Amino acid sequence: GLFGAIAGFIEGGWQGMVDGWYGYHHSNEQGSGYAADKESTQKAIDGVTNKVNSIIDKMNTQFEAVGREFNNLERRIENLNKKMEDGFLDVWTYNAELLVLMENERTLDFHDSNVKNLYDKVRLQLRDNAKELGNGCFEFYHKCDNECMESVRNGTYDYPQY
Amino acid sequence: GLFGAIAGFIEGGWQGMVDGWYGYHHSNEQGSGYAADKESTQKAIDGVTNKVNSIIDKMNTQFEAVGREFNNLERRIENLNKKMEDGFLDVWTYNAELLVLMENERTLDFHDSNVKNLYDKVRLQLRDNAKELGNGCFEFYHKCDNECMESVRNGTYDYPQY
Amino acid sequence: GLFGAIAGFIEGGWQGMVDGWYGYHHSNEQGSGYAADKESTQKAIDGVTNKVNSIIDKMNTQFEAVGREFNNLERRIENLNKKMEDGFLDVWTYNAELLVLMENERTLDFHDSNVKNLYDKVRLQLRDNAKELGNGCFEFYHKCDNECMESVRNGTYDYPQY
Amino acid sequence: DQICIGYHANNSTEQVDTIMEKNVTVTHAQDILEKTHNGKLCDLDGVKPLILRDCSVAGWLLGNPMCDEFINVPEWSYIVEKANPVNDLCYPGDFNDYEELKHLLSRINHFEKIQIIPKSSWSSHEASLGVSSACPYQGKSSFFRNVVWLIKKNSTYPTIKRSYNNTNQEDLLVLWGIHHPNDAAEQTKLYRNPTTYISVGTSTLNQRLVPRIATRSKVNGQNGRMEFFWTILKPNDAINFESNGNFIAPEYAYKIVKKGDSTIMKSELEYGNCNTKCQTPMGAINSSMPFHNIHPLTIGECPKYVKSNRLVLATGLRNSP
Amino acid sequence: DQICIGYHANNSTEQVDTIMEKNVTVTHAQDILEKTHNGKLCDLDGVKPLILRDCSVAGWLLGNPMCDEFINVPEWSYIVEKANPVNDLCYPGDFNDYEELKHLLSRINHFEKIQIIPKSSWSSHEASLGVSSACPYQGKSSFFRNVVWLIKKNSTYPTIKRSYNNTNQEDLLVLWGIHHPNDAAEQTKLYRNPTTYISVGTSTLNQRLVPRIATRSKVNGQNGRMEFFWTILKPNDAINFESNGNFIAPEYAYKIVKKGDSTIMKSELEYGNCNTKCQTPMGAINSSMPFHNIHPLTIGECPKYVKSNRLVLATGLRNSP
Amino acid sequence: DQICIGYHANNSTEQVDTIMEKNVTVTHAQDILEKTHNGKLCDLDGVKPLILRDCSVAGWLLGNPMCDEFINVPEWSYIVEKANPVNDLCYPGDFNDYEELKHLLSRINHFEKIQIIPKSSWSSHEASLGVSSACPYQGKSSFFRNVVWLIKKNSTYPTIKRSYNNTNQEDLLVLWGIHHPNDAAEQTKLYRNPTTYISVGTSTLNQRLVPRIATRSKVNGQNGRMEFFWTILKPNDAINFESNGNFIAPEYAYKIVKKGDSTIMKSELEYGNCNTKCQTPMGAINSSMPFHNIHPLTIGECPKYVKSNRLVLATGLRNSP
Ligand SMILES: *[C@@H]1O[C@H](CO)[C@@H](O[C@@H]2O[C@H](CO)[C@@H](O[C@H]3O[C@H](CO[C@H]4O[C@H](CO)[C@@H](O)[C@H](O)[C@@H]4O)[C@@H](O)[C@H](O[C@@H]4O[C@H](CO)[C@@H](O)[C@H](O)[C@@H]4O)[C@@H]3O)[C@H](O)[C@H]2NC(C)=O)[C@H](O)[C@H]1NC(C)=O
Ligand SMILES: *[C@@H]1O[C@H](CO)[C@@H](O[C@@H]2O[C@H](CO)[C@@H](O[C@H]3O[C@H](CO[C@H]4O[C@H](CO)[C@@H](O)[C@H](O)[C@@H]4O)[C@@H](O)[C@H](O[C@@H]4O[C@H](CO)[C@@H](O)[C@H](O)[C@@H]4O)[C@@H]3O)[C@H](O)[C@H]2NC(C)=O)[C@H](O)[C@H]1NC(C)=O
Ligand SMILES: *[C@@H]1O[C@H](CO)[C@@H](O[C@@H]2O[C@H](CO)[C@@H](O[C@H]3O[C@H](CO[C@H]4O[C@H](CO)[C@@H](O)[C@H](O)[C@@H]4O)[C@@H](O)[C@H](O[C@@H]4O[C@H](CO)[C@@H](O)[C@H](O)[C@@H]4O)[C@@H]3O)[C@H](O)[C@H]2NC(C)=O)[C@H](O)[C@H]1NC(C)=O
Ligand SMILES: *[C@H]1O[C@H](CO)[C@@H](O[C@@H]2O[C@H](CO)[C@@H](O[C@@H]3O[C@H](CO)[C@@H](O)[C@H](O)[C@@H]3O)[C@H](O)[C@H]2NC(C)=O)[C@H](O)[C@H]1NC(C)=O
Ligand SMILES: *[C@H]1O[C@H](CO)[C@@H](O[C@@H]2O[C@H](CO)[C@@H](O[C@@H]3O[C@H](CO)[C@@H](O)[C@H](O)[C@@H]3O)[C@H](O)[C@H]2NC(C)=O)[C@H](O)[C@H]1NC(C)=O
Ligand SMILES: *[C@H]1O[C@H](CO)[C@@H](O[C@@H]2O[C@H](CO)[C@@H](O[C@@H]3O[C@H](CO)[C@@H](O)[C@H](O)[C@@H]3O)[C@H](O)[C@H]2NC(C)=O)[C@H](O)[C@H]1NC(C)=O
Ligand SMILES: CC(=O)N[C@H]1[C@H]([C@H](O)[C@H](O)CO)O[C@@](OC[C@H]2O[C@@H](O)[C@H](O)[C@@H](O)[C@H]2O)(C(=O)O)C[C@@H]1O
Ligand SMILES: CC(=O)N[C@H]1[C@H]([C@H](O)[C@H](O)CO)O[C@@](OC[C@H]2O[C@@H](O)[C@H](O)[C@@H](O)[C@H]2O)(C(=O)O)C[C@@H]1O
Ligand SMILES: CC(=O)N[C@H]1[C@H]([C@H](O)[C@H](O)CO)O[C@@](OC[C@H]2O[C@@H](O)[C@H](O)[C@@H](O)[C@H]2O)(C(=O)O)C[C@@H]1O
Ligand SMILES: *[C@@H]1O[C@H](CO)[C@@H](O[C@@H]2O[C@H](CO)[C@@H](O)[C@H](O)[C@H]2NC(C)=O)[C@H](O)[C@H]1NC(C)=O
Ligand SMILES: *[C@@H]1O[C@H](CO)[C@@H](O[C@@H]2O[C@H](CO)[C@@H](O)[C@H](O)[C@H]2NC(C)=O)[C@H](O)[C@H]1NC(C)=O
Ligand SMILES: *[C@@H]1O[C@H](CO)[C@@H](O[C@@H]2O[C@H](CO)[C@@H](O)[C@H](O)[C@H]2NC(C)=O)[C@H](O)[C@H]1NC(C)=O
Ligand SMILES: *[C@@H]1O[C@H](CO)[C@@H](O)[C@H](O)[C@H]1NC(C)=O
Ligand SMILES: *[C@@H]1O[C@H](CO)[C@@H](O)[C@H](O)[C@H]1NC(C)=O
Ligand SMILES: *[C@@H]1O[C@H](CO)[C@@H](O)[C@H](O)[C@H]1NC(C)=O
Ligand SMILES: *[C@@H]1O[C@H](CO)[C@@H](O)[C@H](O)[C@H]1NC(C)=O
Ligand SMILES: *[C@@H]1O[C@H](CO)[C@@H](O)[C@H](O)[C@H]1NC(C)=O
Ligand SMILES: *[C@@H]1O[C@H](CO)[C@@H](O)[C@H](O)[C@H]1NC(C)=O
Repeated sequence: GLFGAIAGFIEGGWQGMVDGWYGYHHSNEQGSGYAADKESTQKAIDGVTNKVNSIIDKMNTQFEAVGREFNNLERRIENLNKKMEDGFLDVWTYNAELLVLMENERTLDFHDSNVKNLYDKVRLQLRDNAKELGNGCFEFYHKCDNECMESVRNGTYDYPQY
Repeated sequence: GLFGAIAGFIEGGWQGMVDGWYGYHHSNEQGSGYAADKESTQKAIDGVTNKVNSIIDKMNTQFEAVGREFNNLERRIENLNKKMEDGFLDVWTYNAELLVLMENERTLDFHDSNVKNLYDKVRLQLRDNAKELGNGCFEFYHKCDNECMESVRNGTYDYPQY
Repeated sequence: GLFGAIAGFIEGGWQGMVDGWYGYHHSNEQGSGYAADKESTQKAIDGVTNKVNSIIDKMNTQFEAVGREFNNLERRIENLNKKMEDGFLDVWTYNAELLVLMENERTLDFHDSNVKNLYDKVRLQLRDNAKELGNGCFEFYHKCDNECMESVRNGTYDYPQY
Repeated sequence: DQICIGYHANNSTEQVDTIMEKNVTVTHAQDILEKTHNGKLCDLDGVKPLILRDCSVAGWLLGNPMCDEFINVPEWSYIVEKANPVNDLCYPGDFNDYEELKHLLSRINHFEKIQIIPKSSWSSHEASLGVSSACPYQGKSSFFRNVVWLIKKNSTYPTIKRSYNNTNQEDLLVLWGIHHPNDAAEQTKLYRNPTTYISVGTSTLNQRLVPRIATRSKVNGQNGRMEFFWTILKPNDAINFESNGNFIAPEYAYKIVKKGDSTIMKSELEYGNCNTKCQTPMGAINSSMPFHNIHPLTIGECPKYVKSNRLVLATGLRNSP
Repeated sequence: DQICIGYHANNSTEQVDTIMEKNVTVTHAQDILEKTHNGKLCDLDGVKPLILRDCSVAGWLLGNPMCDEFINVPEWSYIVEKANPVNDLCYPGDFNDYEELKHLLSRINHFEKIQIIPKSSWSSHEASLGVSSACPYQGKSSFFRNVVWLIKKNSTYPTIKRSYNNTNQEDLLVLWGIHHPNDAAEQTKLYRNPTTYISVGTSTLNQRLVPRIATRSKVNGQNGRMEFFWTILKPNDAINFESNGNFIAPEYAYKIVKKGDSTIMKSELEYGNCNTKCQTPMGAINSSMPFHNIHPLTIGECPKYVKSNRLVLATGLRNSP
Repeated sequence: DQICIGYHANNSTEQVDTIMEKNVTVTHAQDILEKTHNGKLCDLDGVKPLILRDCSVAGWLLGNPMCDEFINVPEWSYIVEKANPVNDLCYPGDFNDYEELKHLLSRINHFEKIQIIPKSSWSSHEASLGVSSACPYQGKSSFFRNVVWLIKKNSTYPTIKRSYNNTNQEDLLVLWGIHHPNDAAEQTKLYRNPTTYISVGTSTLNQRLVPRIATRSKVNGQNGRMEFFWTILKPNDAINFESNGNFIAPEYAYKIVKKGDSTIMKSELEYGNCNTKCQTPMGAINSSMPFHNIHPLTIGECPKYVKSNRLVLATGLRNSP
């Protein structure tokens, strides 16, 4: 993807993270586990939901065909009518299919961007108190217990304390 | 935004920066203040201006309705005419509204990208001579007077000198 | 570009790199030269190729004009016919021109993104064993011979060894 | 000790297309195209359609004896007619401005049939022998029930001068016709007078029909032809007939009581005993999708028709293998 | 000591929509949709329109006595006609191929009326008693000023054989008509001859009109009907009339001097004493916007019509609270 | 020692446009718009078009003596007609429902002409003197080769009662006509009878034509007019003629043997001795581009027409100076 995170420097997603689209995994002496980042997840749900509704809404005013009959000596205008009806169906079919292709691309990139930003938000907190491993993970120089871990997810990781 | 800078790791914009879209704020013993980055600002003005003109230009060749009248026994072709006229208006209305929605998204992301790149341009100069604070700012290890500050905006910050 | 690499922190491309869209240049005591990154290059060729075919395919079902003649007292429906035909040509002309403009922008940004990601992939390997110079290059703290260089392109650069 | 950043994966096999890549597996997706229907013709929000079955609009309106099912039809939501109904014009001929009339019906939901010129009120002409073997009813020669085929009485056809006045509030659909006989002998045999006409006048109408003699092919056993005409008689306006032969006179006309949204649907399907908010010629639609691909000609509150086989939006993210 | 990177904010409350977010506040924006008009009918680049007021195109062209304002109208930019003008055909009837003629006017900016058959030149027929109470002028019975209603002179209507030649360089719009009387008595009372016709010939035209007798409703107090016809007479071509009754003869015809861009606009508005480069049926437009949403039927150098309520492009960036 | 990341550049000067920037130089690009044609009319996949040259569809079908090249034309792919062919109706007049017939030809690839009423079989009428100076052939007065202009024989024109039966399997295009003479003297001079008609009947058709006398302008030296009519005679159906003057009788009619995709192309170009899979009125197209901008009216397997001057997709990346 454009932002390099999803199936990039983060090789794959987590079956184990059930309660959000993006989040954290921690490992220390007390144990390990997953925690969803509520804020970025909810921003994603709002964006995708607005997108879908926006797509539905824009296509609500669109061509509707009507029955018209013509006799054996009105073939020209019958043909005109047919070509008009078909022409608009082809235009709207094109519009729908293209919008879906284009916005699917944007949606996948959006998720990649949200992951990348979450990774940077954490990177900018830890700074030099952790080794950036290259795979989505940061290895701490100090012992980081569960409340230490919570503070990293908080946005509160007291850098000067370590 | 997709690039993480605007209303991301840079919490908010600056009422105090009047002469550009993006720039620098400095703080040292001599004082503090704002300076617009001319180059990135001008690249932004050119891009947005070309976009607007591009949008206006593409919509210049578009359907124009004309008056046609029909008698009481020409209702079918009157209806055909009505549906044709309306059909094209709906197509062009859709095109206009979608273009605006899509390009507004791209324009906002464009600005975010320009900010992010400006932040990286500076980060790549300072390297290890400054603490990356996490909020758009770099705190220097040495005293950085006004001419030192100017050199960072220059693209000239002599890293080996410090 | 949006991703800051192409004509950004990497000032310009390489006439000397003939066998790929993106890659590496190395310099050590044994000599210097270019090497294309096969994987990112091939991902780019696949994406652009799918795009072109996608564009061609979507425009394959599109309005076709047909000859219809009308006598001197059928001017209204002759005009209706003319305006219908022209209306669809203008719609399809708009669709084609806009798709090309929009996807050209996306294609240029795609390349920029692939370069940026390749630069990050390498940055995340070297970590603190090399000075990030700010221009696309990394200057090593140790002697890096050709097999050392190969390992950086590999994805295998044994960081702990240095 | 480490903390990692990551994203969701699941067992989903749902796929979406993009410009650069087809068949990308995603964690979540949303289909937006309705592909199914029930295959039936249904009531539209409770209101049953007019299903003409084997009758055409002409057979129904003129009163083809085979179309007695539709002698007094209630309010309809839409109309359903086969592609080639067998019971059209039993006696061969033409229906003038037929397509313009059918278009007029797409704006009509209810007719109320009324009597404007009683059959018995033809005192100087025979009005009960206007029948043909082409329009049989119960094995006997009959005729279009809404118009009277008048012929000579005691060897004379005196000039007809009738007038009807639209006193009722609703626009009136009046139907009449003219008989084109096979030869000069048939003309005198039925109508005495060799040269005849039918003149029709309203506020707007100024018509004069003359019969057209010609040797013609047999159609349903008949050489003669019937050409039918119509008009919309405004309120407070009078229709004025004058003729001395070949006149097919109106008996019953239709009041237009309800105007509104309707359509004539072409379909071979019969009634489904069913209800729906959206109907197509091949079946009804019940979904919340913004799009469908069943058929372009619909009636009711419907999704938008597209010619796609597949429209699926990504909501989630690229799923891992 | 620190240096910070940042971006502009301001007091702007302007909002733009995107696919994923509505009502995003931005530092700068650009409205591209014109929503205002002046509510007036105006000159189009100095050139005043033809405002028919209470007259229709038919009333104007035939010369309805109530439409003397338009007896000689200058060059126009566009034409404005009400939805239901009162002064149409004072004497009831029809105008043949009326809509095709109106369409022809959308390509015409100027007519110059000229005399082709003088009223006095009818020496064998009475040409000064062709009047009716349906077409009053100053309390007296008058008639369409551009055509002559000819009747019998000293109890005889001899066959008319007139011809006009288009010597002038410009295509000529010729108008004539035929009178449909109420009954056989009226026919002989006005024209002597019981069976009549009007034959018209040009290079292309080969017409033969016959009057159609019929009892009809009264319209503006008249039982009779007038059916009007027209043609475009090429340069160097001659129109040939022949008739023995019921002929409504041309007196004045119109030269087509200026062809070009024009239109017939439907509007109840009167003249605004105003100038503009873009006009709609509900008012004129003066802006540099690429779009507007006033009305689809415009004339002049106009923005493009869309059915939106709002089109606003972001130029600046997301503004901070 | 260092390793650098970078990208490709080359000597390319190819340029692409984007929304924010025009004329961006790229390393690689792909033109998708075909701008060239050969300027010739060509065979369409081996099958040569019908090039009417100076003849119109009417001149060809009626058999204008100047159009003998097309007396028996093979199967065609498309038809090419000039804008104003000189050899149309040599004897002046009209061709009824002409445009509806031309539309019918866009669905036809082959006619086979056959004889339905032999010229010699007119025993009670003169059939070999139906000629005019307006339709010359080799300096002599001739006439439309497919229809017979019948006139009186030994001072009498007895009533014609002919019938033809469509026994062959293919729909038949039957053409006939009626002569409108200049005056009453010419009528009796050619046809004896003063009041005449032509009645035509089929399964559907019920026609009665009457000649229309009128003083008319001379066109190609003629005062008289010919009005031509047509019909499609179904299989197993019979066409029935009856007339006592002014009848232009069919001699040859056309069988419709091949139906399919065709078109009437307007072009001044002549045959190019050439082959192509895609043809336009100004030349043929041979390319793999998805688009072209030559002309909207094409036939064959063609790219899609757009009004652009330039469509170029970026494939490579922004090239360095
Ligand atoms: C123009 O000419 C055509 C061709 O001549 C006319 O069509 C033909 O019309 C004649 C009558 O004029 C019909 O004659 C009869 O043929 C049918 C044939 O029946 C079967 O056998 C043939 C085998 O050759 C097959 O092709 C048919 O499809 C069919 O299965 C006879 O059945 C019919 O006689 C009937 O006998 C029944 C009892 O035996 C009776 O109940 C019936 O009432 C009926 O008398 C009759 O003798 C031709 O069928 C017909 N078509 C041809 C020859 O292809 C056409 O009518 C004419 N035009 C106009 C306007 O008239
Ligand atoms: C088909 O039949 C219909 C129905 O019969 C015909 O319409 C009717 O035509 C008659 C004349 O034939 C008219 O008669 C008169 O009625 C008006 C009514 O005036 C007011 O009062 C009624 C209250 O019932 C109200 O509904 C009206 O709207 C109106 O306000 C009389 O005024 C009129 O008499 C006038 O007297 C004036 C002085 O008192 C004079 O100056 C006038 O010149 C005029 O003589 C007249 O007696 C009906 O009004 C009319 N409509 C009905 C009954 O609904 C219709 O004409 C016919 N068709 C054809 C083609 O003729
Ligand atoms: C309505 O009236 C108009 C106008 O009067 C009619 O058009 C005119 O018709 C007359 C005949 O009725 C024609 O007369 C002759 O004029 C040509 C002129 O030739 C040249 O010279 C003039 C210079 O003024 C130039 O403008 C022309 O373009 C042209 O170059 C004569 O040549 C012609 O005489 C010929 O002589 C030849 C030998 O000398 C012969 O071989 C020919 O057979 C022929 O006899 C003839 O005398 C007018 O030309 C014509 N147009 C005008 C005056 O503008 C129109 O016909 C009428 N309507 C109808 C339906 O008839
Ligand atoms: C995010 O997480 C950090 C670290 O987990 C939070 O700090 C901790 O907050 C808890 C609950 O407020 C504190 O508990 C308190 O302990 C004191 C004395 O030990 C007691 O007096 C109180 O009654 C309460 O139990 C805890 O001390 C504190 N620990 C640390 C290391 O900071 C922080 O509050 C969270 N911040 C946000 C923005 O969510
Ligand atoms: C961007 O800013 C840096 C730092 O402010 C610039 O370097 C400074 O440039 C000024 C003006 O050229 C120099 O002033 C000169 O001083 C010398 C002696 O002190 C004098 O001989 C000259 O007449 C002149 O006044 C200043 O020395 C110099 N200082 C440093 C620390 O470099 C630089 O030129 C700017 N670069 C760009 C690309 O804009
Ligand atoms: C990418 O490149 C690295 C470094 O160039 C590769 O490691 C090297 O791989 C080669 C070939 O497999 C090794 O050669 C072997 O040498 C041993 C003894 O010297 C010999 O027994 C074998 O027959 C063979 O010649 C080489 O030792 C090894 N060197 C280092 C420093 O690792 C690596 O294999 C490559 N990895 C990928 C994923 O492409
Ligand atoms: C009102 C009347 O005269 N009805 C006749 C009818 C008409 O005279 C005729 O249709 C006018 O064109 O003709 C009927 O006989 C014709 C009929 O004769 C049968 O023997 C035969 O079976 C048929 O082919 C047909 O020729 C009719 O039935 O229509 C009698 C009717 O009473
Ligand atoms: C040229 C001429 O004959 N004008 C007559 C005119 C015609 O005869 C008639 O319109 C042909 O159809 O008739 C006029 O009288 C009819 C008129 O009589 C009034 O008394 C009454 O007010 C009206 O209802 C109407 O019947 C006419 O005015 O049109 C007289 C005119 O001179
Ligand atoms: C079948 C027949 O009668 N052919 C005549 C023909 C017709 O009588 C006439 O066209 C019917 O309208 O007329 C022809 O003469 C007319 C012709 O006379 C020439 O002298 C002159 O050159 C022409 O202007 C024209 O008036 C004819 O040629 O058409 C004779 C033909 O035999
Ligand atoms: C994407 O996947 C779809 C699966 O639905 C593929 O469509 C099928 O392709 C196979 C070829 O193996 C055909 O036999 C089927 O008829 C196709 N089914 C349908 C419903 O289209 C499609 O080919 C794949 N596309 C790409 C580019 O890989
Ligand atoms: C975006 O803001 C606009 C303000 O212009 C909102 O539109 C108004 O919404 C209110 C609801 O509180 C209505 O009462 C008004 O009638 C609306 N005005 C107009 C001009 O539309 C809109 O609702 C907002 N949209 C979203 C999604 O928040
Ligand atoms: C982009 O480049 C094209 C070159 O093809 C320019 O088009 C030409 O512009 C010159 C102006 O110097 C004109 O004289 C030519 O007539 C143009 N040629 C064509 C084929 O259009 C174009 O102007 C450039 N556009 C921009 C925005 O710089
Ligand atoms: C997939 O996982 C979901 C859990 O969200 C579960 O409901 C479902 O049963 C699983 N299906 C399969 C086929 O594994
Ligand atoms: C429509 O379909 C839904 C499925 O979502 C079903 O539950 C319901 O019974 C249907 N409603 C009607 C009125 O047929
Ligand atoms: C907003 O600030 C601008 C400065 O660009 C000023 O011109 C304007 O008066 C201010 N308006 C309000 C309402 O504060
Ligand atoms: C058009 O509007 C502008 C406002 O931008 C105004 O200044 C000008 O007076 C108007 N011009 C005309 C010709 O009405
Ligand atoms: C440009 O370089 C290519 C190498 O790919 C070569 O084939 C071509 O000849 C060169 N053309 C010019 C004009 O330098
Ligand atoms: C079509 O054009 C190609 C060029 O790509 C050329 O090689 C070929 O000869 C042409 N084919 C035909 C059938 O004219």
